[PDB]
Amino acid sequence: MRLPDPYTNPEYPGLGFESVNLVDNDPMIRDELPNGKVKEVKISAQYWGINISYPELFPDEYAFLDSRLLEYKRTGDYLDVLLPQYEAFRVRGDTKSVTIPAGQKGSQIILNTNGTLTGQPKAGDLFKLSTHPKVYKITNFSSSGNVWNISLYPDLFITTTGSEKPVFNGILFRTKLMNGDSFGSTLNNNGTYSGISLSLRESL
Amino acid sequence: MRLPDPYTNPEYPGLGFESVNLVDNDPMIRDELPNGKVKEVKISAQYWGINISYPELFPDEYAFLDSRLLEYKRTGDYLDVLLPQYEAFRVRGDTKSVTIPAGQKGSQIILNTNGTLTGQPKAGDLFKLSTHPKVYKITNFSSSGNVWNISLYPDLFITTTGSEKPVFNGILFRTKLMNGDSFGSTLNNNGTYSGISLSLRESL
Amino acid sequence: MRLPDPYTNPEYPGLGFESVNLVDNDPMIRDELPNGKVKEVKISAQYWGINISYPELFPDEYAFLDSRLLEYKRTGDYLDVLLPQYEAFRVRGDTKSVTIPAGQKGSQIILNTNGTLTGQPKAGDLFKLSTHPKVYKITNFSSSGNVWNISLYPDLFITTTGSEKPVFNGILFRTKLMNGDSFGSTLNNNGTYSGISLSLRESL
Amino acid sequence: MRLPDPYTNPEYPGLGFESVNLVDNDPMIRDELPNGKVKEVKISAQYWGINISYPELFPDEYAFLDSRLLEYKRTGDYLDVLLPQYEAFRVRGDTKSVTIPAGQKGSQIILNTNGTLTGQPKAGDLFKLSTHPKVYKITNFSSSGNVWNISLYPDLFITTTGSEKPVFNGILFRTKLMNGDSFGSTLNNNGTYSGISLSLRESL
Amino acid sequence: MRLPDPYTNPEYPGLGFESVNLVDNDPMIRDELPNGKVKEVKISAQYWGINISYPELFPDEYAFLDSRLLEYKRTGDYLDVLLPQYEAFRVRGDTKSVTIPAGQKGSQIILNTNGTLTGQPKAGDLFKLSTHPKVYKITNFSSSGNVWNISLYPDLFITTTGSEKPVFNGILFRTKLMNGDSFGSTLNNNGTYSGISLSLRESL
Amino acid sequence: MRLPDPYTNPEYPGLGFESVNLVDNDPMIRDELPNGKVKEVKISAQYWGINISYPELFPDEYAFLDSRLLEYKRTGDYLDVLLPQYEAFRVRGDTKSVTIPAGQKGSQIILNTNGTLTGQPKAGDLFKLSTHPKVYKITNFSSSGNVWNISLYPDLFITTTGSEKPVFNGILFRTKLMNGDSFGSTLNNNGTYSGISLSLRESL
Amino acid sequence: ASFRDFASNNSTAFRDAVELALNENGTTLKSLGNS
Amino acid sequence: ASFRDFASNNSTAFRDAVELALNENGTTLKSLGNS
Amino acid sequence: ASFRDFASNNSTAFRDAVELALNENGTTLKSLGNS
Amino acid sequence: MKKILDSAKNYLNTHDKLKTACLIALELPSSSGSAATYIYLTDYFRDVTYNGILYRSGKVKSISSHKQNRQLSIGSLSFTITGTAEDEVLKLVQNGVSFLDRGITIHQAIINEEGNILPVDPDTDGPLLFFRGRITGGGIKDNVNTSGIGTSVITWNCSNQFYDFDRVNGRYTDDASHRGLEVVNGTLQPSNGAKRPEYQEDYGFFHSNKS
Amino acid sequence: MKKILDSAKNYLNTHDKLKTACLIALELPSSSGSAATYIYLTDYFRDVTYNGILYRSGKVKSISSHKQNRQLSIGSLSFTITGTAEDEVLKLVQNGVSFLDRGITI
Amino acid sequence: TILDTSESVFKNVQGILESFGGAINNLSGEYRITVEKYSTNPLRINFLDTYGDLDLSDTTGRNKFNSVQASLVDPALSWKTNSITFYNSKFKEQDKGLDKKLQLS
Repeated sequence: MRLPDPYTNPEYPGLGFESVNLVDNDPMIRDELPNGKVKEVKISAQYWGINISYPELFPDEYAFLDSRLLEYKRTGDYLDVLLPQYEAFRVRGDTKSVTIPAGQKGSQIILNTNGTLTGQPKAGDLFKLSTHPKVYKITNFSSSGNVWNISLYPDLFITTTGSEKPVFNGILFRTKLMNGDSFGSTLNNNGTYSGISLSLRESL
Repeated sequence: MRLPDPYTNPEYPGLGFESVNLVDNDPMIRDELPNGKVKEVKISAQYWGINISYPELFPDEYAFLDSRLLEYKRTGDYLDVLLPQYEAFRVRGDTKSVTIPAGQKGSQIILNTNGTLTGQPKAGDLFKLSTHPKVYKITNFSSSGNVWNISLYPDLFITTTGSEKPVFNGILFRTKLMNGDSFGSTLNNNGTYSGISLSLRESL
Repeated sequence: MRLPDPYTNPEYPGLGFESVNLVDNDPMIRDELPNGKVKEVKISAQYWGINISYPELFPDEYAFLDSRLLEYKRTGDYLDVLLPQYEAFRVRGDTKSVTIPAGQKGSQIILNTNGTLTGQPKAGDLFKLSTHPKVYKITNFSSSGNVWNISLYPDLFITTTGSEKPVFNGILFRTKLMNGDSFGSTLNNNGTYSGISLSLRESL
Repeated sequence: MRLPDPYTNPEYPGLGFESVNLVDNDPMIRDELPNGKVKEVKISAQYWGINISYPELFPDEYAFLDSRLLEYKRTGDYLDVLLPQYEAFRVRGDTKSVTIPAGQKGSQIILNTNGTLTGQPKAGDLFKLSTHPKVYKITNFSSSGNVWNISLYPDLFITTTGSEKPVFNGILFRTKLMNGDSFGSTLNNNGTYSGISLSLRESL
Repeated sequence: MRLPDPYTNPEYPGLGFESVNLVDNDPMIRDELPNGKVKEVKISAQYWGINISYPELFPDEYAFLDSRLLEYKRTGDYLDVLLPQYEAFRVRGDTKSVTIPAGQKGSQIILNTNGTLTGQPKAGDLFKLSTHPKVYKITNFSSSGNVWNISLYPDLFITTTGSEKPVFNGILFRTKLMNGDSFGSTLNNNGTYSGISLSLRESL
Repeated sequence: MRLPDPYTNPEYPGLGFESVNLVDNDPMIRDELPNGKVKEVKISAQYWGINISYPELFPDEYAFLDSRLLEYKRTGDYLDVLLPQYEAFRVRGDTKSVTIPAGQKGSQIILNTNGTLTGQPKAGDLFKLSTHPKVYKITNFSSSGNVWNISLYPDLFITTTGSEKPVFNGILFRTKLMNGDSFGSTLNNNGTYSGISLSLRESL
Repeated sequence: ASFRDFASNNSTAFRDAVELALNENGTTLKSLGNS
Repeated sequence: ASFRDFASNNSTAFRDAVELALNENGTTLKSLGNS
Repeated sequence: ASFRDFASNNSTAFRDAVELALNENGTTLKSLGNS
Repeated sequence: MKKILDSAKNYLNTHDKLKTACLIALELPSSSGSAATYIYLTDYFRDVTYNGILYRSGKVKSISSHKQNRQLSIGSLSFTITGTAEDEVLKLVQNGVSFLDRGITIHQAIINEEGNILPVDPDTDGPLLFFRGRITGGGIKDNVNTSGIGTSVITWNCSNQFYDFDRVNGRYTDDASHRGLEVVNGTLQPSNGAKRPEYQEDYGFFHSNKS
Repeated sequence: MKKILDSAKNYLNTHDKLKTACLIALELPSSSGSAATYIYLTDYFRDVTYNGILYRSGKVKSISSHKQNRQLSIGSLSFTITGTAEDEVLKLVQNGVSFLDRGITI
Repeated sequence: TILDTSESVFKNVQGILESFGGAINNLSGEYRITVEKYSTNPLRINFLDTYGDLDLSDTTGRNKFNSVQASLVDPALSWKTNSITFYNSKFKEQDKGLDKKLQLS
């Protein structure tokens, strides 16, 4: 399920994201030895945290947004969040004729584009596999012919089976709405709803 | 009993919500798995919470208000409130001749108007069964002629027994006060009671 | 002993109550079951809390007020506090020919006025018995002939013996000054005393 | 010893209280009974607390002040202060020929001026016995010719032995510093010591 | 690896420290003796701490920056930074022909330029040995012809082996991030990432 | 080692003390009995606490100050702090022909000036012995011929051996820099260093 | 301090916490009824 | 953590709190002097 | 309250704090292995 | 399963705000065993009349929790009086007075809309019993703060009949114990210490020492 | 009842600010039993001379509370030295040294 | 007395005491032996001389008895055990006739 944004629903301009906050949550156990050497240990997973802020909402905008959020809380679905700043179209073509060799469980994807894709991905972009909902950021990219060497920040959450297909454009965050236990919005005497905030967390 | 408001007592326009906060309170056993998956189990019952803020109240209006509140505290019954933003009379007609077939549990509900009601209840509006005092919130609507399919955010607390009648207008929340233990009112030199507010909470 | 107010002492206009705070203190044990039903338990008594604020005080006004407060703390008496907003004279006549049937221990006074009292008390007014110092607020009043049905917020602190006489006008709060353990007032270089506050509690 | 002030050292007008806070400190075993009655027992002795705030002090004035304070800290004696707001010389005459009959305990006191004093000590003024260093506060006064009946807020700490002489003028509080442990003074670029303040406390 | 900055990537002038805080972190076993003497023992190693604050970053500059930071977090190596205030090239020449005699421990160091270097390193400048990654700070300088006597604030972590070469220019701190666990970036409606800051910390 | 001040180094006017804070630290165990008598116990020593604040610092001023502070932290010396407000020259002459009788361990120095010193010390000035680094304040001074009776706030930290020589002018505080464990200064984009504070403590 | 009153209000927890460290080895507090 | 030092400064309170839950039944800690 | 869980996470400290008040007199907790 | 009247089962299920009062009735510690005086007290804000007994208010402050396991143990309860009454203080701190075997009964009463006691217990048609036992202990805790508010709490300790677990009640085979011998003026005369008054002239265990 | 001089009974009643110092005298842990060396220490800010013995300062930090019941028990006391003296550290951590029966008077 | 020297010194001292009262005290430097006694000139403490705190605790249960039974090795017999048992009529008139026995040896 997609969170309402002024792409799908421009008739409600108040539903735009006044300010997004992409939080990097990678819990680690960091210990500082007296000999000046700082040591880290990583066990848990990394999850992208998204915080959405909203302006004053008119009754119709709030009605639409609240209906969507209640539909989410009813069906227990997953809110999809689209960040416009990450929607630069660089890689274009078909992602079905590209092959990813299997057995890749590290933090690096080696894929043979088979000359079917034009353009090259840029570092810091958003990358995602077609069979897993986790979202990756490209930290480095080296192309030697048709084989690409894409480096990802989160260690690969799945081991490639050879059937996965890279996804570069149209990437959505399969988030789950936090702070929904006590979710409310105050209605002022002037008819507009205020104090609406969405603390979302990537529940892959 | 009924909480006084300009609809019941028009002679006191000082009564009436300066701002109402309709919060959603669904307790949940949320657990953040190490693999990134978020698992939440719903066990405790959900309850709407109403935070009412009053404007400058003159001495007679506050006398009426606190007289009613102290009668509430004395006889110990429940305190009904009528949110006015949800009082858009979008469904005309008399709902006695509307039958809800028995044996229905969950969010979905099916009711047959038998060609009596005029008006379509859009998403975001309130809904309440005749017998049970719980107040739901319509999230999606779909009708095939006379039969109406309504999806409610909180699951039906009680399974329909075939006699419950829909209540699309004049919905009252059966609430309980949460500020009773220490409830003070300040009188200014201007002659008005300032900062009167209520933290209500739906019971059952 | 009466707290100095600009009724008895108008020559000291700084002794007026800049803002009063009638606090409803009724401690209760409130427990919220997971099934959405909120349950309360009441054991302790309800006591009216009065908070008085003062403006800058000239030396003579402060001298008078401090002499009265020190007299209170010396004799260990009970400060009487008069609220002007509760001094509307509705019931007039003799309260000695009115009879209150005995054995009334609930939260309701049934009295036969014997036609000796003119007017009728209004809901939200202040009511008090002649043999007990506790102050009651009328939450409801129904008159059927000469017998009156007065409903009070605090449950009757005494069981009527048949000799009590209702008191409607001239009602004072038999308060005891709290925060007297550390009571002080700073004298500024301009000669006026500032920072004087009386936190009073109804010590029946 | 004597705390320096413009009366003792007129050459230093910077000395002198910018604001003095005369707090009342009577510890009490207060208990709030479940029936609404408040019971308080006085056991610990009462003591006046004096909070003195100084204006901008020039270097020489602060040198004199902290020299005197450090002499206090060195020799370890008590530090007397004279509040100037209570220095209204309302009683002329010499009090040596004034006898206080022995065997008097409690707030009340009876003293015979033998036709010597001129002037009536009004309520709110200070009072102190010649022998004991405690400082009382007159709360009510009543005289029948030469004999004076004075009521004091703190009960007489010691029973009169028939030789104690009244002291209606030049009353000094036998106090002890409470800021000694960490007492710092800041020097500005303007050349003045700012924010010098004392938290005194009457001993015995 | 190298932290991006306008020197390495001039096309991104948004990179570059708006304000850098170079803190000194020497843990010590300080003990305050009762006689007034303060005794402190140095045991734990000292480490420079760098707090970098960035100005308004445009989306492409932040993409480059967080791509580099995520590559850091991925490959797990150290993150070198170059403070520009200490980049005053006060010593010309090539330092390969500069010998540091072996067997030197402590703050003092003796190095022979053999008539190669031009320029005097004044106190307060940085210093770093070729082999060890620790960064020192020159506190005093004294030269007798070609031989230079330099005193460094942190004692030489490793004793000179006769091959270490001085590095008076282009000194990089081998640091580790301390904000990695929860690192969020907010995007404004103006189109810039605001309040990007780093809390670095030198490792070893 | 002397802390840089605009006496020795006037070319760096930013090194002046914008505001000093001479803190009197004499820890005591103070107990207040219920009978109103406050009792103190002194065991530990008294140490003068000095807090220095600085304005914005140019690169050269900060370079000089930081070089001096790092030299201090390197050699482990004692910072000497000079307070201009305590540099009034009253006693002039030779302090070598003056004799101090031995065995004086109280809080009072009796010295025979032998007529070799002109002028007289004033109360509140700074006094120090030549064989101990602790700094004393003169709380009282009585001269009877050539023998002086100087009274000091801190009890004599040493027992006079008869060889000590009083020092009245040119007195420095043998301080040790506290808060040096985490010592830093932020450099703003305009080139000036800000946020520099020296919390010094008298480590005799 | 005022810790005595508290501990006196949570005695069973103290007993259990004690018996949980004695069971590490073969000791247990139920062996006092004999004596 | 630093709880050990504290408990070592309040040992008698721990002893009493323990002996207060053993007296619920007939057990008491004064039966260790025999052994 | 939630004090039980905590105490169950610091049991050895409780044991030591107990045995430190019994050693005041001649009692000690190592005399339970017999029984 | 302590059976409850079906009438009370409706009130306890329909009403949410329950007004409950605990009626305490403790025996006065007296120097001698003569007579049996009772102090009747309540936790309610007003006095409550039960079986014609006026349980006066204003003294009791709090009551502890009664816990019972499946292992035999003393059932301890602790109710606290205000401690500033100065009429309850003297009873506790009186000299030469013993309360070794003084009982206490505590009822759990529910008040109706009209202010009466809702009948719950079927046998009595009245309120339930919270605790009935013996008074074993006591104390007062004065706390005089030199600045602020002080507090004083009188706490009475209660338990069942097995409070003294180190108690050996048995008829030891001896004349001195069987007849309760005690020196009165100059002879060992039998007293009321014997378990029965007819044991005073029983010489059965006279020669048990040399047997 | 440990009797106190009537002269001290006046000072302890009239003066409020009392300056108290605890003079510690512990025997040095020595490898052998030969001789008897004593370290004299005090809690006061200046050295205190008692019976010609100079109790040097600057080492002792705190002393515990001495409690005695009516049941026989070991009377435990705990006094702490600074631990950064580096001359008291070596005496405690020295190898082959025993202090099984070394006394202390305070 | 017989002191079985195979016992510990601590337990032997603890057993010598409690036979005549006694409390070895190490306060104020020396070892002081104090026994229970009555005095006509005790030290007078008023509550105003204290620090304000006060805890009263009377555990009449588990500590108050109406009769005593003791035993001893009596050389009148062949060093066998003899039992001393007597009651008190006043202490049983108090306490409402409860039977509580103190056991001693």
